[PDB]
This record gives sequence, C-alpha cells and structure tokens, in this order.
Amino acid sequence: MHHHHHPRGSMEYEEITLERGNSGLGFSIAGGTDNPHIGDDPSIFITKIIPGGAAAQDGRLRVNDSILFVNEVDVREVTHSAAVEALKEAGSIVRLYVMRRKPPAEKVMEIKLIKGPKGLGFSIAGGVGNQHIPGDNSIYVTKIIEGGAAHKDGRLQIGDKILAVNSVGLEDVMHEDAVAALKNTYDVVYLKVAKPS
Amino acid sequence: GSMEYEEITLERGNSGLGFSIAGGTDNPHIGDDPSIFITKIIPGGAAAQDGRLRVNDSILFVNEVDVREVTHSAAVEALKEAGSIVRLYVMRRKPPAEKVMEIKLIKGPKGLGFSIAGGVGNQHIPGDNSIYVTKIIEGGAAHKDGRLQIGDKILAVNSVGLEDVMHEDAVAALKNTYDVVYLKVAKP
Repeated sequence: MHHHHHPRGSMEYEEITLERGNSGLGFSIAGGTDNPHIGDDPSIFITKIIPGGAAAQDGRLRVNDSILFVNEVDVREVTHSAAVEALKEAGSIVRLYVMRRKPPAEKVMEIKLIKGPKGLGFSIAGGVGNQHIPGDNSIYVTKIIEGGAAHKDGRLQIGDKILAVNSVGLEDVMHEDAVAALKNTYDVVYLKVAKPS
Repeated sequence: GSMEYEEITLERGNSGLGFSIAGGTDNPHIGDDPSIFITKIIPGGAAAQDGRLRVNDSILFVNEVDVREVTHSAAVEALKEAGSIVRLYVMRRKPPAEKVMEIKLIKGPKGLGFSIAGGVGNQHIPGDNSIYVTKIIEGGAAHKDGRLQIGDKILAVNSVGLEDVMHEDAVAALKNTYDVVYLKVAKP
C-alpha cells in the first residue's frame, strides 16, 4: 500500500532465522487485511508459541511480535491466508524480520525539585528528531550536575526517561519543545520520571 | 542534512555579539519558517572568536527567551536585553562528510549477507535518518566482494533512494530486488 501503519511506541527490530521442524515452525499468527488483529493494524502478530517447537527452541521469537518480512516477502499488508502460505512456501530455512516494543521501564516515580540559581542542575537528550536511542523519541537525562538541585535530591539518575514536567507531558515531542518546557518553570518543579530497565 | 543542537555561551563584546540574523513571523526567511537564522558572522566579533556559532544556524533560545515563533523585531530586542553574558540554544544540519561509491553485488542464496539500522523513526545516530550497515555476514555476498564495511551509509538500492525513509521502507527496498543489486554507498 501507499501508506503503512506506523506504530505509536518505542520499537525494536530483530531478524530471527528458523529451521523448520518436522511439524512446521511451531507458532501461531493473527491479523492481516481481512482480519486486522488490533485497531486498524493489518500487521501479522504472533499469538502463540508451541513448546518443543522450532520457534521455541530458538527462543528469540516472542508473542506479540509483529512479522514484517518472511525471507524476502513483504507481509505488512496482506490477507491472513496470504501470510500462512508465505510461511509454508518459505522452505526449510526461514528468515523472519520481526518487530516489537522494547521492555517496560523498571519503574515510574515523581520527583519534586527546587531550582538552584543554576537551574535544575542536569542535562537531557532525545526528542522526536533527536532520537537518543534508535526508535525512541523519549527524553533521557544525559548528565547530572554535581551540586545541582538534581544531585542534592539524589533521586534522579542518568538515563532516566523524563515523562512530564509539571502538567506538561514529553511523549513524542521536539527536543527544543522539551527544553522549553523546562526553562518555562518556576522555583518548584515536579518531574515524572522513568528509571531504565 | 543531520539535525544537531548546541548551546553556545557568548560574552558580549564592546560591539555586541558580532553576528546578523533574519527571519521571524513578520519576514520568514525561508519557506514558511518563522525561525531566526544567522546570516552573517562579524570577524574579530565575539561570536567569531568563540567560533562555535555558524551561518544558517537557527536560534531557538536566547538565555531563557523562546524565539521559535516571534517577530523579527522581537528577537533583536531579546538579543539586546540579554545582558552581558548570552546563552544561545541553536540548531543546524550537518551536511554529509562522506565520499561515495557504487557497489554491485550478486545475491547469495542467503540474500546479500549483511544487516542495517537507521531510518526515519529509527535514528541509528541522533539526528540522522540515514541507513547504516549494522553488520556484515561472513561468507555473505557483501563479505565476498569485501568492498562494503560496517557503518557505511547506504544511499540507494538500484534506482531507489533511501534519503529519509522509514526503516521498514529501506528493508522492503532490499527484499524487492533481483539477483543483481547496485548499491550507492557512502564511506564515512
């Protein structure tokens, strides 16, 4: 199709090579143009993994992985049936190109800070055009300044996602936007943060 | 093309900051862009001696003032009332620091025997939608030929350019090829 289904989220791609067992590849799918599995998503999703099945023993593959390419076949936009056949006619060695979301944060907390004369004494990276991590518009703490408010409080650490400044969310925003959202604060600041996993 | 932000702190000379600007809501400098652009850099000027600042840099913040969307006049004043020590948050685009070659490959049964990363939503490098060679597979066609190396930008597959494309799009552009493939590459 002319337009493909770009997914809100922090994504991860992996190429999993499988050797067909005497019982297939040992996993189940769902979705496709004729029976979209989620929302308006014609993408193919892995619904099940069969134990002692080829996919299982390899163990790279995981449920809710989305399949984009079987060998050299593009299955982003096809009928369910179409995919099943592609998966059969894929021969004994099947190169799967799959995508899924990256692991959930270790945890989410809220940190109150009181601005030093230097500001909040810490730096950031990330942002929509400025992915600090391939496929991640999130905003991370680049560096914590010694003596700075962030240091004093000591709760905040490097690599923590900053999700919100006060009532301002930083989900998928321009790097400049985030910076602005911080300059435009008063003496007290409530940071909603996410500690990496 | 390669989005880059830098915070340049300047110490006002006895002649200002020594650079000129253009743009703003009242006189957009380029297309529909109300952004403030640096048009000139005065020699022996404060900005010059620092040398971090460069023409066509876009100014986002003067100290704590947001100048993404303001009138030209507005900015000039912000730049005056900014006191003796002026912190500038600027952005620009790096332009390709590469030499460029074309590599013909003949598909092995495994495909071209190499992997990629990067893409529009998948910046392999902050501010770079370019597509890079993640890994070269041993025995794979790419290895045999030996020309291709890790970290090389792939700019085109046959007649298909990969300038600012979705990661999936690039992958598709490679699956959808025949036994022979012409790769336009860029060595950094």
